[PDB]
Amino acid sequence: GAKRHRKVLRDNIQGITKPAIRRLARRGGVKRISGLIYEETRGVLKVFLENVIRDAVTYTEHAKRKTVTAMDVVYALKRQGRTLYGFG
Amino acid sequence: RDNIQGITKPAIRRLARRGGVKRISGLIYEETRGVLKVFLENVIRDAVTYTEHAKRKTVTAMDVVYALKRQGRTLYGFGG
Amino acid sequence: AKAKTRSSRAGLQFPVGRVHRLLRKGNYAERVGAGAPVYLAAVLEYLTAEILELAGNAARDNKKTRIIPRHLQLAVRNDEELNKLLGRVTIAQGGVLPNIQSVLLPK
Amino acid sequence: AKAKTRSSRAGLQFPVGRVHRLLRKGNYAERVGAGAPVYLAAVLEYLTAEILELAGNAARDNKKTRIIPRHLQLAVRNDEELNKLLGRVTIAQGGVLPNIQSVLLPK
Amino acid sequence: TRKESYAIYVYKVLKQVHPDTGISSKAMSIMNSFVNDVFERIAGEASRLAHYNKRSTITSREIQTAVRLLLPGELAKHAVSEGTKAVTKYTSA
Amino acid sequence: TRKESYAIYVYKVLKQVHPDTGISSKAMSIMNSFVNDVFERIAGEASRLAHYNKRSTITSREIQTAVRLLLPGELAKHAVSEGTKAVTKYTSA
Amino acid sequence: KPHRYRPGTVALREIRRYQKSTELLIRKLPFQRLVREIAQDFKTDLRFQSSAVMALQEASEAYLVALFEDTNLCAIHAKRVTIMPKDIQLARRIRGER
Amino acid sequence: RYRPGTVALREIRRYQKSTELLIRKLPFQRLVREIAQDFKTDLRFQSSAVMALQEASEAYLVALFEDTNLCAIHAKRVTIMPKDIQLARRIRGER
Amino acid sequence: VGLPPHDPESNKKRYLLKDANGKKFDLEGTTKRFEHLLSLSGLFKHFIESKAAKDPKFRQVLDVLEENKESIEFQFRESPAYVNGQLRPYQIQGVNWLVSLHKNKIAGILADEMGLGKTLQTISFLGYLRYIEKIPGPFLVIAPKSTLNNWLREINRWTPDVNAFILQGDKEERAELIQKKLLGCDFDVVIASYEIIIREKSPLKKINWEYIIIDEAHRIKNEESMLSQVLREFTSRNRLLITGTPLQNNLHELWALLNFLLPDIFSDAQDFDDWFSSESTEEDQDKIVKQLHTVLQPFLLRRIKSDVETSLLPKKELNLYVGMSSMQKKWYKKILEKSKTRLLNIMMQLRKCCNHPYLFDGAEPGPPYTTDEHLVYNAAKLQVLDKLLKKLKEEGSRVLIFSQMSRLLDILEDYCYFRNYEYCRIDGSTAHEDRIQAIDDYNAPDSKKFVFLLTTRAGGLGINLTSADVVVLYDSDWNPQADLQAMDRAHRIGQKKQVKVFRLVTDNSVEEKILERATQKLRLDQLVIQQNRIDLDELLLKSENKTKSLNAKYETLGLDDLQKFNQDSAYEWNGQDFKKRERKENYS
DNA sequence: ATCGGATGTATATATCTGACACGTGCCTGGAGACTAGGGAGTAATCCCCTTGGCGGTTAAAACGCGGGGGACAGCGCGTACGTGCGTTTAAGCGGTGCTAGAGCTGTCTACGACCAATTGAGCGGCCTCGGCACCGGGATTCTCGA
DNA sequence: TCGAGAATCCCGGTGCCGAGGCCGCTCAATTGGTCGTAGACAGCTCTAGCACCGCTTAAACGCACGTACGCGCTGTCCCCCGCGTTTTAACCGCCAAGGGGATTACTCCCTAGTCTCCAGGCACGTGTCAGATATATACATCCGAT
Ligand SMILES: Nc1ncnc2c1ncn2[C@@H]1O[C@H](COP(=O)(O)OP(=O)(O)O)[C@@H](O)[C@H]1O
Ligand SMILES: [Mg+2]
Repeated sequence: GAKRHRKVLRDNIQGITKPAIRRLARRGGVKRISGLIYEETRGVLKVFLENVIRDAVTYTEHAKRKTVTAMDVVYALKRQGRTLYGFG
Repeated sequence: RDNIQGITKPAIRRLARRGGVKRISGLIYEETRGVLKVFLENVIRDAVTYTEHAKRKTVTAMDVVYALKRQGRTLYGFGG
Repeated sequence: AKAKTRSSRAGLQFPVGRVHRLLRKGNYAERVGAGAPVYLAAVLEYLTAEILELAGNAARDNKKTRIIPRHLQLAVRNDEELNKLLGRVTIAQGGVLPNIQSVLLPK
Repeated sequence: AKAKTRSSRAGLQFPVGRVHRLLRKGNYAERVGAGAPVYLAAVLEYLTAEILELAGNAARDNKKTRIIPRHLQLAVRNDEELNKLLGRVTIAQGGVLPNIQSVLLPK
Repeated sequence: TRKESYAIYVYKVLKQVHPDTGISSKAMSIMNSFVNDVFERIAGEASRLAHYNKRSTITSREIQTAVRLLLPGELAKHAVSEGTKAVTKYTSA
Repeated sequence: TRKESYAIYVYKVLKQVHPDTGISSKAMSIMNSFVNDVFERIAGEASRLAHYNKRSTITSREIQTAVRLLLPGELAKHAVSEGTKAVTKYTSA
Repeated sequence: KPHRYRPGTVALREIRRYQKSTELLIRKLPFQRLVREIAQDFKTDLRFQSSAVMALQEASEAYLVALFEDTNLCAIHAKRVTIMPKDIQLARRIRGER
Repeated sequence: RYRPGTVALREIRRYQKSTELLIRKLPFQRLVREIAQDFKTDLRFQSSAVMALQEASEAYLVALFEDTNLCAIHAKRVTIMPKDIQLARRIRGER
Repeated sequence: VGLPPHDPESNKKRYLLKDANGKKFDLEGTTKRFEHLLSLSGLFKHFIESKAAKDPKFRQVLDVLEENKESIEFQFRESPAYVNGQLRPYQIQGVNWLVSLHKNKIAGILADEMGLGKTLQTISFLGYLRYIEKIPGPFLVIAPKSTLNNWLREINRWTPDVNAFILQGDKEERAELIQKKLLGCDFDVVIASYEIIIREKSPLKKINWEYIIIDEAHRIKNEESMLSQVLREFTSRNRLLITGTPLQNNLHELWALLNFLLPDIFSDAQDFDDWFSSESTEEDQDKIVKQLHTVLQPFLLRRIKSDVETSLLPKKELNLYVGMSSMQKKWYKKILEKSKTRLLNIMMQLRKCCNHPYLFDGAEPGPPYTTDEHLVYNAAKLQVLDKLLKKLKEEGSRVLIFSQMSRLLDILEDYCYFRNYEYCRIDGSTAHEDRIQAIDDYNAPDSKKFVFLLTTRAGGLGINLTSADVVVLYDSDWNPQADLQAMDRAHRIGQKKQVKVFRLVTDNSVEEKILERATQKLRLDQLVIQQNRIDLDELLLKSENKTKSLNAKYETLGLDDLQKFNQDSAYEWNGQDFKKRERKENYS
């Protein structure tokens, strides 16, 4: 019938699917996984990204740019003590 | 004789309580001694290096402050 | 004319000539702007005011009229943002924030 | 007169002129001694040679004649003091050292 | 011999906030060391921030960005407000 | 424009240690980052060492102390030995 | 009857697979959507490179893998082989970012 | 006679409330000089250096025992055992 | 007739490329073709003076061609004897042209108008190549997936004898086809698709391809198209390109297609580019045009319907310069000036509001959400749409609506349900069986579907809508041919009634900007390729004037300024110059 | 269950006593005034890379199921830990004895900065082929109910 | 209760695409002059750091009882896994556009650098009061008997 109000599902953090959590877990080395690790993991990942992206955007602001370039992200990760080799 | 045994049983007990610990195994004392020894060796090595550079032969508090800062654990107070 | 301090023009309390001198003879860059010492002095003063306000609160809460290191360390640890700023900082002669694990309490 | 590189006199393989320039236009200090770039270039070259040798050994163990970031991480994480040096470092496209906890192995 | 210190300035601010409160000496040293530590943190971040942009001057913008990067939460908000206010009042005179 | 790099020098060292070997591009980028990072750590620590002692120059002793502070264990002594060798050879030109 | 592996074997085969490979484990577009959606907050109208997003994904996956290793150690330490949220809270609280 | 587990909590209050040092002075100073005896012989210490060392040692061990306590509780216990130190220290990041 | 059979053993000595490394510059063929080239016209040397300074080998190439400085072909002017049918004259003319290119050791793009039966020309020509030239195979064909079946349906229609198959299906069935037939060498012509070609490179390289046909040639424009990259490895004798119309928007396109045909003439881009835009001053631009005509005349074949067969009421178009509704005004302001929306890439955002504001977040009030007059009440394009739609309905003309964004198609779905019309939608996400059923139901001789929606990008496929007579288009496209084929969908061979295009246009919005750019590109195409051969009435009258003004403006402008494409910022819109804290109560 | 008992803790008061807030004089560092020069601002240009949309292949994710093994609760037991009392030994404080070790002035003088020149080392852009990835097939091996 | 079956390592042939080699062009490293000034060195003073005795006082050591808790066993049941089926949505290929990122040139304002001058801050006394400590009291809490 009257249909113009199409919405989006799996908003954006549900995009980190259950099997991706499992794959990361296996590379971590775990064998059995409970049912409530998925929500907890999505929470922790979202927090980590918030911090790093905030610093990257600050660097981008300062240089008067408008593109978050890779070297900004490297700088932001470095500022948190998570140095990343391989991107400059 | 046995300098690290100078870290008595009750002193470790006091530290454990100030950490919030109620009951203690009998084997904690030896491992606490080991952990303390490793921490001290790291810090003292870096402090001695710093005093080597300046040609002195005394380790002033400010050198220890620098060494701790380098280890990743600042110490407000003594320094500055 | 008579000398009128840069601090007074700023209206701050922390020095600006001293901050200028340090920023210059500290090898941070080749040239130090004119406004930078003003900004930095204001920020340092603001942080000091926060720490001292909270610490004095705590000191009054113990019927004492002097911030001692225990009060500084207690005020710092009670707050969340200061506790995050000074996360890896051990304040000498501070102590541990009182805390008991609930499971340990008798029943 | 003929121009003779400072690297050749030192005998190293990294550039001493470039290290000199970077030490100078880097605001580390306002004077850079003549013999500092030499000594620094030697240290950098030693560390490079060490990690590259370990990486090449790993590559040959994997029956390859190139070095890929996986071999770099195998070399770094298999060694002990090199692992401490690159403690907080993430090597992109590295991978993980194979490791399964003993408790999880079947009986 | 001259050991420079932020003793008198800290004490001015303390008299400003808690007018009838003192401060010990160990507390004073801790506060001075705190001021120096945060000073070098901000200055070093501003230095690196200038070098990244191939820039050869420590303006007030670099100080502001270093404040935004080190201070967490609304410490950042209030501190940038304070700095902007002071620099404006300065330039006006 | 003109991006400086350590790619050629890393290749010369690699041909010295493992003559019949190569290196991919990503590995070279990683090695370049590693070299800049280690240079930055050593130079920053030597800068701080000079400042701590009122010196104004970064001599060889500052680099040696910094490398003895950063590198752990066996690496420290081996690198110190080889740097000292190179300096003597260069100064006895 | 059909061949059906006993519970536990396939998990170990997967652990071997993923500790020996080296690719990425989270899909690209879902992660990029997440990054841009997060970054809408701090500054509107931002545009990213591609290397920026790849660097973010590298750091993210490395962080999560290390967290899961510490989680597994905690779970084993309690006489279990199953990881539950309490393990993750404990791991992060110990690490120092509660 | 107090039931077991009573005096422990009052100890915890006593010590989580105070600020002093807990390790004796001379045993720690002897330990410091003995450890330093290896890196260079014939070495002197200014006393403030030893006080700094003791403050750092105290704080490190206290935080270590908090994390040990959390690990013990997480395994449904109130007794701390060496496996708890090892777990806490490996998780923290020095193994 | 007169050929060896499909003995796979016999074929394997011809299909497979035995010398897996054997590949040389082919100096003799290069010289022969380039000599004939210079013979017919002389400017072609302009390539060699440059590429010879570029090439040490073209030193001696130029030398060899420079020391020196069956008259009538088989005018096959009949319906081919072996093809079981009849050919209308220009078909035979194209066949003769293809043969003539074959003889001169070159080949040319076929670029005739759609519906002219180009693939019939291609099948006839390949059959000529087989029966008369005693060469059975092989050949390769690349087509859009949709027409994969048509190629075979006509291969097995005119020339039944030849063998062909498709690499249709997923990995296992394609793989067994590979191993059985393809590497078994049991064919004469293959039929793959773009995706297949990119996905079956390793086997398809192993064949001494005789030609490489390509339906819908214009897919090869970006010379870094990985499809193009792949096709530069298939060793072949010559090539062939079929496209309804080349030279879509830029001129660099035709150089790309030429690279595909003859990479040993058009081998460099700088010469083409500079020779073309080689008159900054504008007195010799007509001479440049005549030069380009005398350049591309041999290679390219182009035909028009409007001259090969009439019986086609030509079409007519109107560009209804509609105004802007009120909330459209406010939303345009909000977008231009200004809550996660990611307003960046705004020229798309403007095309959203400029068609319907409801496309945004909650422009329509609610919840609750209700379908009523408030839809058309405040969307100017939709207002005039309803008006003209009623006028058509009382006359009773089936209507086809095209759009760029399917969200507007959904809005139209809602509005159509509101107005008691039976609609039919074939969007990009529709399933194939649903697609064919929908188009058949609309094409049923007794159909009540007043409206047939579809996006313009999806409209270029082999779908046939000769049934209707109005093809109203909301928004003009960036590529004028992109929607021109869409308009052609209803004007193909078979439509009798006049087609009545209604490309809707807004005023003062970016719509005029986009329309101007599209007109520039269309004029460029026309110049380069033509010479080779509230009330509806008041708005109608107002709009049929400014459109005349615009076409008059672009009717004669310099080639230079025609391609300059001034970056007139749309950021004017009547004037615009943009684009304490918590304290603990007690510390006891 | 409650209560009375015993123990430990929070509270009010007097005393000191050692550190803090104050006052002074001196000097060195900050402010006023001025000049020169070069860094950064601001225009203006080019084209590289980003932004959104679309379509087709194909693998991954979502879903439901059947079943077993592991997470959790309950019981017993026995053992190691806590509490409290008695003993003893070491920390801490003080005092003897000495000298080297670390912080101020004044003079060179070698060495690092600056400047001109000029050449060669290094960087970018363009090749070609060999090392790696892909694939197919075969023997090996580990798992799991008989 | 070993034989069936599914996953794995090895070998082999082939394709392909990224590393390595060559070649020109430019700018930054080397030569080579000069010359200032950091710092190295040798006076100075002053004061904090190094193997022995005596004494007080409490914290560490040692020990016995009991008890509650850590550990092991059993059962239970229900959550999580392995698997087969179906949907869906990455991923690659693609189209369009313009922003804005990086570059260049020129002027001027701002900043370093010098001179001059004086006042803010720093070290040296100094008095008195905020907090520590001891005492006695009130009260809050624990714990075993009834
Ligand atoms: N004998 C004939 N002569 C000319 N044209 C024909 C003949 N038979 C069929 N055709 C038409 O020629 C068309 C060939 O396909 P065409 O529509 O030209 O493909 P495209 O759309 O790619 O140009 C067929 O669709 C068919 O309608
Ligand atoms: Mg076709």
